Amino acid sequence: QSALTQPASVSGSPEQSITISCSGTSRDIGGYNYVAWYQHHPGKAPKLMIYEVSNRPSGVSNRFSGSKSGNMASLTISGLQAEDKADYYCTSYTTGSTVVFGGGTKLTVLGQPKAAPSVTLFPPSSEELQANKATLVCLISDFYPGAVTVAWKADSSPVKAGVETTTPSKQSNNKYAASSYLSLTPEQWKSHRSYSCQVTHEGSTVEKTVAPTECS
Amino acid sequence: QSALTQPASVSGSPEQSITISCSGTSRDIGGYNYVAWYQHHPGKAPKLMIYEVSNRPSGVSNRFSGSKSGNMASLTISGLQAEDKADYYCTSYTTGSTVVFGGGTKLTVLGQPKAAPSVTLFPPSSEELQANKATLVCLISDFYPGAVTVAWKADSSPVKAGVETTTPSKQSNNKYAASSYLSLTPEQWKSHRSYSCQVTHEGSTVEKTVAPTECS
Amino acid sequence: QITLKESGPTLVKSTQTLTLTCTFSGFSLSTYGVGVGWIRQPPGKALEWLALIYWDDDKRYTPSLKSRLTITKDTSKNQVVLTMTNMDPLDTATYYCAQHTVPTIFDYWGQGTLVTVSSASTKGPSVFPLAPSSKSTSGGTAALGCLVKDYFPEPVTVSWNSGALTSGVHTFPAVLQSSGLYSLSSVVTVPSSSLGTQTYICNVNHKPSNTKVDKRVEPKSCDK
Amino acid sequence: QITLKESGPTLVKSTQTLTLTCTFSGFSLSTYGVGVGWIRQPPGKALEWLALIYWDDDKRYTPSLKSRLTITKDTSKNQVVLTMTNMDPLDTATYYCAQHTVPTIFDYWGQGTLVTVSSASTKGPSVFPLAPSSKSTSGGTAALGCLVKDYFPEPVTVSWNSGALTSGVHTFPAVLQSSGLYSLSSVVTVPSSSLGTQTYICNVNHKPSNTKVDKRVEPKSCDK
Amino acid sequence: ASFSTFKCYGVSPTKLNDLCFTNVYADSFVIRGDEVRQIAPGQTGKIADYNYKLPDDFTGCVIAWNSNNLDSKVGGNYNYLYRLFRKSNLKPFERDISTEIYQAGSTPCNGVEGFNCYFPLQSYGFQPTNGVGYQPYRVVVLSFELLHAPATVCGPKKSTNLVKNKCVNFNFNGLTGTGVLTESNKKFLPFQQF
Amino acid sequence: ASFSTFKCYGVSPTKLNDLCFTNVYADSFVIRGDEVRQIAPGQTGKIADYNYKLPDDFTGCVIAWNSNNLDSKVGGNYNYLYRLFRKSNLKPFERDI
Repeated sequence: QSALTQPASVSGSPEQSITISCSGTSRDIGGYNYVAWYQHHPGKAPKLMIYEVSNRPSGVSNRFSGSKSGNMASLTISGLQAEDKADYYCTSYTTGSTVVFGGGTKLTVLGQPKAAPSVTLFPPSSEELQANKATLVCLISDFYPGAVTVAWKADSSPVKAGVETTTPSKQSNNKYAASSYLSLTPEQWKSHRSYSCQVTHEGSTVEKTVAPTECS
Repeated sequence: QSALTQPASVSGSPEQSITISCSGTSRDIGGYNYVAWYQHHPGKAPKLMIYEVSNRPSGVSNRFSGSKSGNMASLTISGLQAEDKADYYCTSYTTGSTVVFGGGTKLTVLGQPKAAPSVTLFPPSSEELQANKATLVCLISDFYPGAVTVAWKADSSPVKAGVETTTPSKQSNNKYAASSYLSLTPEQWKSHRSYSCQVTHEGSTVEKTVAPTECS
Repeated sequence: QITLKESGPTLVKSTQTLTLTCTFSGFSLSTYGVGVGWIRQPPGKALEWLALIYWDDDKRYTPSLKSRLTITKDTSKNQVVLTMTNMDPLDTATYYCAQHTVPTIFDYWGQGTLVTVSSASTKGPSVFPLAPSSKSTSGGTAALGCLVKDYFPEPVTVSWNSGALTSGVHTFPAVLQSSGLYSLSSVVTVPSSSLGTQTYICNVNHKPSNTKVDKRVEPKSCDK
Repeated sequence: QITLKESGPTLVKSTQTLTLTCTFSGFSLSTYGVGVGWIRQPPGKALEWLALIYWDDDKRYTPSLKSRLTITKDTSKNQVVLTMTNMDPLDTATYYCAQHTVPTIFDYWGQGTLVTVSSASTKGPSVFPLAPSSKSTSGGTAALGCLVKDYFPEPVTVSWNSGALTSGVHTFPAVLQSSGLYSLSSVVTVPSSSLGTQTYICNVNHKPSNTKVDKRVEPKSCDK
Repeated sequence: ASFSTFKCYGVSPTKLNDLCFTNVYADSFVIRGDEVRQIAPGQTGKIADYNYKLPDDFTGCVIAWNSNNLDSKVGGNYNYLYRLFRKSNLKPFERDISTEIYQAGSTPCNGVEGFNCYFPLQSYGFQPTNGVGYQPYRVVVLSFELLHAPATVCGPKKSTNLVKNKCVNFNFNGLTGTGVLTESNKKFLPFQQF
Repeated sequence: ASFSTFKCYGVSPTKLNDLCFTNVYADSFVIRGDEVRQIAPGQTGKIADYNYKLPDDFTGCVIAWNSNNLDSKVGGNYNYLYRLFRKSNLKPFERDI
């Protein structure tokens, strides 16, 4: 591992306290100092929060704190406010002469009530097949908070080629939505026995399935 | 782990300076001052270039310098002459009764403007199944410099056994081509769903994949 | 001047034993702090130390092959003999004998010698065609290849259409499959407008068995 | 208050040489422990550090791009110049300069600059339908889609039935294709029984190319 | 709470707060952690023999601290160099800045580097992730100097009132004793003290 | 051959087998090797000044032996502490918590 670890997102009740967890190896984190956390208001330039392990920052609030785990790190942010809504990052100095970031992080304040996601799946169209193409479309909408995980399955086995996903955004009705596609040739779609799209959010998981035999 | 590590390749314009890294572990270079660097032209024998961590045997041009700061050695060469196209092995002792060598580094000075490979894939032919054998061919053409890495996946999961490759071969085009072969039997090839070959060159990555259902 | 030289059989029968007799001149092995050692490089892989014998008839080997090797000196002959048992194709490589003295680990190396482990006699090749599964040639050309497999020993002469075409022709050296045979393939580039319309024949001969063979190569559709 | 900004054109040509200026005020760069560095960020991915220069002119670079990066400086000008060679479409990203002093890595960033590598010229849109599979729905309503593609540069205007309908009209953000041309989609929500019974059309307008396209959108059953 | 090493030769740090001295020199340099021990009188080592030497009768103090945050760079620092080869061990408090090539064998350098003919200075290469054994340390050595002259280095202690006609213990500008102090007609040399 | 340093002050180890004493106080602790020299009468240093001070009239032995294989951890052992500051210097054979 040369890139540190971070989770998909995070959120809690207002005025709460909660820890963002960052992970790696003793080769770069825990066994070495100089770990750093970062905050990122979307559209704006990130600002430093923790610089070595758990030090109070240069010029901002002390609700944040670090951890000195032998391999882990924890940014314990307390007192969630509407301002705090933003992304997060974990960075450190590599064993070699290079600096690496993390995998990113999202943080929201659970402003609106938690909502399960509506998921739909659409199979290839006749015109698409006529164009020597077959794209299965998975659509997600009407959910919150806006952090999702998506995956595709074929014959009860993982499928990784031809899968594409897009970032969630805000809809007019103040919910969030997302889209994903699975591209295959007409023969691959027709030949197999089933396909499925799975969505995970708030711990809940939903799945939708199609098959050429059903489309027959 | 009982071996060092080296970069796949490096380059630079003539009369330039470039460094080659050599990373070990705690028990390979635990502050030991017994790193050695050998140049290696194909055909001719290796010629010791650095012998303690920086000392130069009589005869070798003073260009080479060598250096070491942590669990990592570094051969620093100033003034890349056109005649230094070769390999650069790094070696040392070990806490155990052993001398170990690195992975080899392919410096490159005499160069043509960088060009990515062109990759093709070919599946096990039907006649081979008639001969109860199966093979996947991953061919690469027209790339510079002569440095490439090849990996294979089955069911979109990494595989290691039954894979063979070849040295980047110079060709009349003045650029390097290579190939790789993955051996299987018809039963394993048919039972599994997909097979993918991925080529890494100059950081960039290319990939291709085939499946038995393509026979139809 | 100081110069080493390796010698030994260029081929071996698998599971038999391999003996190398490295020789040297310009230095006396009886000197203090001077011992001769072996390093073998499997083709296209990293190096691998093998064994090492010091001035005072003191021998040492890498752990992973301790039970395998055995080294012997003779200052009277000025020769170092390295004997290893039960060879194998995985152990095919180019061997180097080199003088050694800390800290100049392996200061002077010899030219080295290739050595291979095969358990089969001459065998004709199996030849396969290789063409795209479709006419998709957005790059303006199509690559068509010939595969040669399960043949021994080298070399093999390859040609396309009675040698008419030589531009855009790429060939690879033989590769030693663990089975102990050799395989390779070559590719020619043809215009994307010549797919199927223009005939293409690939011919190959394996002189040890004078197996003059040919095969037509053509892409095949997926309408099946 | 440490002020930092950038300058230079946002549009770039592939294979040309990129040139950017970064301006600063409120401090001098000759001071010890103070440098200026660069970092770029493609959409959706993590940032990508490029290079940096210390007060003492001891320039430094990341290994992966050393052949390409170049940085020029002068304190009297109060700005720095960053240049790159052999632009590639994948370089399309947002750049940012900053002040560097370990361990507060890039304590103060600038506003950055959007940069795109593309040799494509002005082009109009192409419209296709994205209707569902069948002339039926589950929850009494369903979406009819319209896809715009191959339009350059952004943006492009869309509508339905020449503005005669507003039932659940949506238009998602566009995506830049690999070729450098854009693509987006629009949707209109209608009841299930409406399919094959009420006319629905999608209209697209592109002022830069002065192009206008229309496309009737009604599902065609795939049962055939 | 920032000094890793604080040693004293010829004087105790605890009582140093109330001593008077003629002069004190401060010698500042940057060395790696393991080289702190080399900074001492009678010690042997590369730094002790080629860079810094202290006399056997040295009287002073040595202070060291970690200076990575200010004297390191991401890609390594080569602006700090130390001598590695010396013709002869330096005399105490001797500074050498000669760049002349050094001969480690029989071949004469003749002012040009070569086989066994190398530059006498070697860089350090400080990196942020560099190990503690090689992490840069800023080191200051305070050498004290006392003479048969009035002492100009004084402590911060506040003077006391002149208890005159009583038995006291007194300290005037470092001259200490016990007695009773009274005025007199004694007309003194108008330039020096006692 | 199991002890790196065996230094006797005020008595010779060789003759110690032929001597009698009222009582023996065996003190035990762990420090880094570089600071081992600080455990000796008439020595000035943080360890001796604030943690373990031996008297000028000391008469005994000091035995220091490496314990890397027994007091080290991959992630870093921190079970061993030591005082770093104090109001005043520590008197001989004194302990504070």
